[PDB]
Amino acid sequence: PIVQNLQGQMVHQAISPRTLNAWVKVVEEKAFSPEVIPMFSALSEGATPQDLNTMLNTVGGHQAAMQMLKETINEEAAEWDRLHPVHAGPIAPGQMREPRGSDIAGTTSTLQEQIGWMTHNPPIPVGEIYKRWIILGLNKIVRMYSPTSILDIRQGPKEPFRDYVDRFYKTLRAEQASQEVKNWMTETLLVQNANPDCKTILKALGPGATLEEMMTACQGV
Amino acid sequence: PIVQNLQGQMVHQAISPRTLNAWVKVVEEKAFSPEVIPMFSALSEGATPQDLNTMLNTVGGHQAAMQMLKETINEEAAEWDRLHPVHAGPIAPGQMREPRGSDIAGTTSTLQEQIGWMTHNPPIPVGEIYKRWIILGLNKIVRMYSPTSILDIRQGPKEPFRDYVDRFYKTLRAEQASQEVKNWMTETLLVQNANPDCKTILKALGPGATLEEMMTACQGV
Amino acid sequence: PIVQNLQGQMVHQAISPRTLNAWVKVVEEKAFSPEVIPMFSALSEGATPQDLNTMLNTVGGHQAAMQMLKETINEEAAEWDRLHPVHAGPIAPGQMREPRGSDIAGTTSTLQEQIGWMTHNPPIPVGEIYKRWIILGLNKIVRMYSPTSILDIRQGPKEPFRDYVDRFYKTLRAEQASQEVKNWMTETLLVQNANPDCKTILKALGPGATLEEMMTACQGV
Amino acid sequence: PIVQNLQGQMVHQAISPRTLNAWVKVVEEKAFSPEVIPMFSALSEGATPQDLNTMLNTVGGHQAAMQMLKETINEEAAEWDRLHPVHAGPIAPGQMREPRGSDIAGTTSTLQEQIGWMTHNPPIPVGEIYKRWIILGLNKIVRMYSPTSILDIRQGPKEPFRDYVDRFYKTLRAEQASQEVKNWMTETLLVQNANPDCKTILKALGPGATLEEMMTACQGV
Amino acid sequence: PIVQNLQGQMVHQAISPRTLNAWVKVVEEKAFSPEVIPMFSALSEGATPQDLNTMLNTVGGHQAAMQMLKETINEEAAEWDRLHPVHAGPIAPGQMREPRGSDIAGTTSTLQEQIGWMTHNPPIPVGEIYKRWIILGLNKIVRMYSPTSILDIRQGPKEPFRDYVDRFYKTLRAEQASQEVKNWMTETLLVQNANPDCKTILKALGPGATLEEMMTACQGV
Amino acid sequence: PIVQNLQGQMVHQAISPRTLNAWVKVVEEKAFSPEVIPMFSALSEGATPQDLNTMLNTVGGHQAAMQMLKETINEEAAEWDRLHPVHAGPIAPGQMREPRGSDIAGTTSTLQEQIGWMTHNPPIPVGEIYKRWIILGLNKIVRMYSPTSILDIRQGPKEPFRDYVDRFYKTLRAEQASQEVKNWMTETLLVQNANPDCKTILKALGPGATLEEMMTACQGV
Ligand SMILES: CSc1nnc([C@H](Cc2cc(F)cc(F)c2)NC(=O)Cc2c[nH]c3ccc(O)cc23)n1-c1ccc(C(C)(C)C)cc1
Ligand SMILES: CSc1nnc([C@H](Cc2cc(F)cc(F)c2)NC(=O)Cc2c[nH]c3ccc(O)cc23)n1-c1ccc(C(C)(C)C)cc1
Ligand SMILES: CSc1nnc([C@H](Cc2cc(F)cc(F)c2)NC(=O)Cc2c[nH]c3ccc(O)cc23)n1-c1ccc(C(C)(C)C)cc1
Ligand SMILES: CSc1nnc([C@H](Cc2cc(F)cc(F)c2)NC(=O)Cc2c[nH]c3ccc(O)cc23)n1-c1ccc(C(C)(C)C)cc1
Ligand SMILES: CSc1nnc([C@H](Cc2cc(F)cc(F)c2)NC(=O)Cc2c[nH]c3ccc(O)cc23)n1-c1ccc(C(C)(C)C)cc1
Ligand SMILES: CSc1nnc([C@H](Cc2cc(F)cc(F)c2)NC(=O)Cc2c[nH]c3ccc(O)cc23)n1-c1ccc(C(C)(C)C)cc1
Ligand SMILES: [Cl-]
Ligand SMILES: [Cl-]
Ligand SMILES: [Cl-]
Ligand SMILES: [Cl-]
Ligand SMILES: [Cl-]
Ligand SMILES: [Cl-]
Ligand SMILES: [Cl-]
Ligand SMILES: [Cl-]
Ligand SMILES: [Cl-]
Ligand SMILES: [Cl-]
Ligand SMILES: [Cl-]
Ligand SMILES: [Cl-]
Ligand SMILES: [Cl-]
Ligand SMILES: [Cl-]
Ligand SMILES: [Cl-]
Ligand SMILES: [Cl-]
Ligand SMILES: [Cl-]
Ligand SMILES: [Cl-]
Ligand SMILES: [Cl-]
Ligand SMILES: [Cl-]
Ligand SMILES: [Cl-]
Ligand SMILES: [Cl-]
Ligand SMILES: [Cl-]
Ligand SMILES: [Cl-]
Repeated sequence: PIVQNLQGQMVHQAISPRTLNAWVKVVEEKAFSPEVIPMFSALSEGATPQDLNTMLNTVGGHQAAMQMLKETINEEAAEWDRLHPVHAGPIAPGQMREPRGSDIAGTTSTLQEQIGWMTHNPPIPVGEIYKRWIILGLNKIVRMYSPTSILDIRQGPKEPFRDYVDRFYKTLRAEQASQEVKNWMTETLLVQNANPDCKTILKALGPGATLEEMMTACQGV
Repeated sequence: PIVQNLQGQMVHQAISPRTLNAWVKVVEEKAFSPEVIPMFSALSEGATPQDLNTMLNTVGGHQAAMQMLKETINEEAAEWDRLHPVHAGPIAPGQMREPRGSDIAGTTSTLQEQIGWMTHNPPIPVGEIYKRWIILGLNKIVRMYSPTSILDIRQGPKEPFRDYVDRFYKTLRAEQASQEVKNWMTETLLVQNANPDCKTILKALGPGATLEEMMTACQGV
Repeated sequence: PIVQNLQGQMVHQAISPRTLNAWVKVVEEKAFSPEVIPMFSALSEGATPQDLNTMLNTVGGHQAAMQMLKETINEEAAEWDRLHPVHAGPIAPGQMREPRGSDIAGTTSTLQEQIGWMTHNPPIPVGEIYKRWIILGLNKIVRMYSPTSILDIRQGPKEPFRDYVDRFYKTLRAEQASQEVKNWMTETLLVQNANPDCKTILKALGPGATLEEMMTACQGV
Repeated sequence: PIVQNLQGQMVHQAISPRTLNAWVKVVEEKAFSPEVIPMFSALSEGATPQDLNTMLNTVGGHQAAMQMLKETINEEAAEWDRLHPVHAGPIAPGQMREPRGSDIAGTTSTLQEQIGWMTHNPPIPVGEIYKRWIILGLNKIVRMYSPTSILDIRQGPKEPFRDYVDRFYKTLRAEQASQEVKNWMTETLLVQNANPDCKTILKALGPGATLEEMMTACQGV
Repeated sequence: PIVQNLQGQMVHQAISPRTLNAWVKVVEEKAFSPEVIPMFSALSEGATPQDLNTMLNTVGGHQAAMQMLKETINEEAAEWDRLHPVHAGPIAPGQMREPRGSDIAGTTSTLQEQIGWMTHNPPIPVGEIYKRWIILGLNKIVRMYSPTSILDIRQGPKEPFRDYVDRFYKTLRAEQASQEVKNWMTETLLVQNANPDCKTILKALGPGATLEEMMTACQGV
Repeated sequence: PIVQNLQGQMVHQAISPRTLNAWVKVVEEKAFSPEVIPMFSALSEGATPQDLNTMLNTVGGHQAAMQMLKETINEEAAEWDRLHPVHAGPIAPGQMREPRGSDIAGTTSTLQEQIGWMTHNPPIPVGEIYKRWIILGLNKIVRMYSPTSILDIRQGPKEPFRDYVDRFYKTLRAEQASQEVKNWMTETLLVQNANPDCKTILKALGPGATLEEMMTACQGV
């Protein structure tokens, strides 16, 4: 990775042994849970395309998800090549070539070119672009591996409201929907799918009720 | 995070693999105990909005508390926008735009803007403001998840005074009350709820008795 | 914490994740044994009031001792305010205000003020002053939680002298007494409370006998 | 290893105790699984020939693979000596001798010569060349130790498609074939070896079907 | 501790959390085995009197040995005060006072004075002097806690020579004797106390036989 | 140890707590296996004589091997003193004395002299010389502790060839023989000691057969 600074210039170091270990462990332990994506994002802070490819390569098993992840990278690289068509001509000294999708993914570029792209007067953040493409594929994998729908989340007749809200928002996290759709699920299904004893109490609170007030109201079931 | 210095300028680094691991572990182990908040505060020392969002994202489960935490952030961001109304105009070179609540929470701002806000001649500590908002929501979660009241804390007939004082102050820690209210509980309920054998001894000591003297007096029950 | 240097200027960093973890672990494992105090002192080397408060806040349970610790801090802060009466007047540029007990304890001061006090031409070591006050309270907690007296330490009829000396000096460590009192216990009770077979041998050695010579003499009981 | 920088010059450090430990552990745990190679590549980032030889030497057992690895290094060193024939003459001051295959492998060169080769105005990356030769031998070891063929990977009659795709791409990873051959296996054998119930559904999707769409289609077997 | 450098000046840091932990663990695990002393010496590399006192304070139990260790420190400090008599006079600016035994042990000196003594044009290594005194006391503790003599080490009738030599040199390590005495034990007792079958073979080899040749000769008992 | 650099000057630090721990652990776990020597070499990278002596001192038990190791050091130091006879005369300012074998082993030299020898215009690498002497003694210990000969390594009648080659090269690693002798064992005993079914197949392949081709040929026994 490359760690930035305020006065002077940055440095290029290797992915620390404990970063590699933590990434392998979280995949063995949690596989494709929604919280694995932020763990990957934080373990790959300041990573170059080579550093990001190194992380995905350390995954044993989960090969159907790794292949789906490559197909997503292909789509984002082919979209980049359509928006950014490279120009024919010899590259002048001082300046550097503009990157293609295969250079962002690390396939047709060198580590020196990646470092040179990320470290420039006008910076070319190829490490952040490739990471965005990977996280896109990882969110698809998470949504594909979720075995439930937010529509099936109903409160049990004797289940505490706090346990139902915990299962509600975990299920919503893995839903393939824009924020506006999720707000409609948040403001409609939570009360609509609560048990009859809770549902009546929540419906009396009205439209301005916070989650805190709703949880306080359904304490005695 | 950004680690400050005395002579020169600061540096911007990533959240270390062991900081991420310790935060995930303390949530699995202790969930919403009052001592988890200082652990979060110390693990997020010098954090930017992105670094703070990264920490909350690594939480698996506890989704009702995470949603309550978002609603608290919304309230503090809407209060910030009322106190600090942004001005219409093109931002001049050298200077930078004044932050909105959505920039402090990391939603409508970039990492570069967050670093630029925290590192300035007149500093804009967006990392500390967002952290204050998070700790506010975390204290509400702790108070909401406490299953007891300081009023129900009575000393057992054969329970050593030291064990009753340990249960008294743990229960008080999670109480939703200002310091003045807590001092009234400290100076009234401790002696009032002690067992008859202890209560008489503590009442003889009077008003100037320290906790140390009270604990020394109730040694032989 | 703030790590000092020889040529140049110091830096202000956060309490490392392993320092926080080691402190929580030693409290779960050993609670208020005399050796916990030096562990705290070494884990809080170069700490500011905020860093010291962070450490005490991470303690789960042991709330009677934490309250006793606050009352000790109150006494030392009120003694500081009596010895160091602050003066009324606007603080001049360049110079900084003189600290009160509530600034040393971190309650009515900011991290920037604490850093500014510890880093100055004439230094104001508020971090070391608060740490001294905490260690005072911790020694009171250790003495309060010791369940034995040095007077009750007698050697068993078949107990090896080495085991009796180990129990003697551990018990003396938690005694509330000045060094001069402890030397009188060291030079009087050790031989006086040894078993009759050992006591006679030690009494023949005389007044100039070292602990090494005493331990060598009582090898064969 | 040697960690590069942007402004100034690099430094030469030792292989950290945890890098050595992680490498020994991954060999005891996973032996010659395809994901061990990227772990080696990341643990040997910026390594000199001596640092790379140190890593292979720490392997206990797996001696048939270590001997096969030496024979591969011999072939790559003899190919280097054919492409790069050294010239007879005394080496001038300032300049340095051009490396032979035995200098790249660390046998007939010193650590100072390796550091001098990697750190130069026109750099001679002997550390990266030797690492390429090692990874070549490691890929041969992985292919030699794979106990299955991509041709034998058929879907079970009651086996979920996701489990069959996981076993398909793991088996393909260890296949000794160029990327073009692997694409023919990817576009031909996956559907051809699926169970009759899945095979019919996949064949209806056609030629433009992604892995994501194929996995979505075979959800209900 | 204080870590030295070549170009510039040194820095003063705290005893790392893992150094404190490793020291506590080796005492719980091995107590006063001869190999604990080098572990202490390496964990206290570059330590000041305060850092050395911090390490001994973290020892739980072993209080008879800790008291014996204080008495040894007293003897070395009183010997220092006899060899180095301090002079009466006000200390001039720039220069610093010459240390007493109580300043070397950290009792009547401050951390700043210890740093100032170790960092000077003519250096006063108080950290190394106190460490020498501690290691002296630790070697006495090791010799006092050894439960065997080199004279009692005889080879078993069916015991392999290698096992007898291992028990011989471990027992010699804890012997209270100068190097010349130990060489006489090495050149006399090893062969003299070997079993009759080995003793005859070793006696035929003569006076110039190495340990390697002796071990090779007694392979078949 | 002393970590070298490119622009400027090196630094002298202590052996890290985890380096000391890893060295003690590998000796408890593997004792004198051939792979322990490279672990020692990598854990002692950039070590001074004092740092190397510190490592050997941390070994509990294995005292016959530690004594054999001292006798080897004695031989290499007496050979150094024969090749490098020191000259009588007062050492001039600026220059430093030429080292004897007892200075290289750390017995008659100080840490400052060792640092001064390794850091010089014409460098005197006493740390590397002593390390070479130690590794010589360690290889003798490994050869002395090997309980088998390469001549006794025969393939089982039902044992897979891969398992026989693994046992062949592990046994050869601990053989006391020059590289030319080992090549004769590699090119003669491997095929000569294979089982009759394998031996015939390997003999048909001829003289140019690689280990990879030999292992591929004996797959079906
Ligand atoms: C020098 S560029 C680089 N270096 N390494 C990698 C990727 C890293 C990787 C990516 C991924 F999406 C999932 C992974 F599991 C691994 N490794 C791999 O393909 C190795 C691999 C993992 N399983 C397999 C199953 C079958 C197989 O035959 C190979 C593999 N790339 C890289 C290669 C191709 C691409 C495109 C997607 C653009 C075609 C991108 C990067
Ligand atoms: C680029 S800004 C950013 N990046 N990440 C985050 C927060 C981080 C987070 C915050 C929190 F209070 C609790 C969390 F668990 C996580 N992540 C999330 O929402 C992800 C998430 C966690 N569970 C869920 C259940 C349902 C769901 O659909 C999503 C989630 N934000 C962020 C987003 C919104 C907000 C407002 C509160 C202002 C609306 C603030 C920050
Ligand atoms: C921004 S200053 C600061 N920040 N944090 C702290 C202390 C840190 C702390 C101190 C202590 F002696 C024992 C502790 F366990 C914790 N935290 C606390 O009180 C939190 C706490 C721990 N259990 C409780 C049980 C009941 C309760 O209602 C609260 C708590 N202070 C701080 C507060 C007051 C004081 C005085 C003693 C001067 C009144 C000093 C510091
Ligand atoms: C100062 S150069 C250096 N330093 N160390 C090494 C290699 C490192 C190593 C390489 C490898 F491919 C596999 C290994 F297991 C180890 N160590 C070794 O041979 C030691 C070793 C491991 N098992 C053995 C079984 C039998 C035996 O008699 C010895 C060994 N070389 C090195 C030596 C030779 C070569 C050529 C391949 C060019 C002939 C290259 C490097
Ligand atoms: C600011 S100087 C300093 N700071 N801490 C220490 C020593 C550190 C220590 C030394 C030792 F030899 C053995 C130890 F276990 C601890 N701590 C202690 O005495 C605490 C201690 C450990 N068990 C005890 C049993 C009884 C008791 O009443 C106290 C204790 N000194 C220090 C004190 C005295 C001396 C002389 C030997 C010169 C009199 C030297 C240093
Ligand atoms: C300030 S020089 C230094 N500092 N420490 C050491 C060695 C380090 C050591 C070396 C070794 F080969 C094996 C070891 F186990 C330890 N320690 C030791 O002898 C301690 C030791 C380990 N077991 C023993 C059994 C009996 C005994 O009476 C002592 C010991 N030397 C050192 C001493 C002598 C020599 C010569 C070989 C030249 C005579 C070299 C260094
Ligand atoms: Cl690791
Ligand atoms: Cl509930
Ligand atoms: Cl979407
Ligand atoms: Cl609730
Ligand atoms: Cl970790
Ligand atoms: Cl009590
Ligand atoms: Cl409040
Ligand atoms: Cl009590
Ligand atoms: Cl940790
Ligand atoms: Cl005894
Ligand atoms: Cl006292
Ligand atoms: Cl004893
Ligand atoms: Cl390690
Ligand atoms: Cl499936
Ligand atoms: Cl190929
Ligand atoms: Cl699926
Ligand atoms: Cl630790
Ligand atoms: Cl033997
Ligand atoms: Cl002696
Ligand atoms: Cl032997
Ligand atoms: Cl450690
Ligand atoms: Cl085989
Ligand atoms: Cl040889
Ligand atoms: Cl094979």
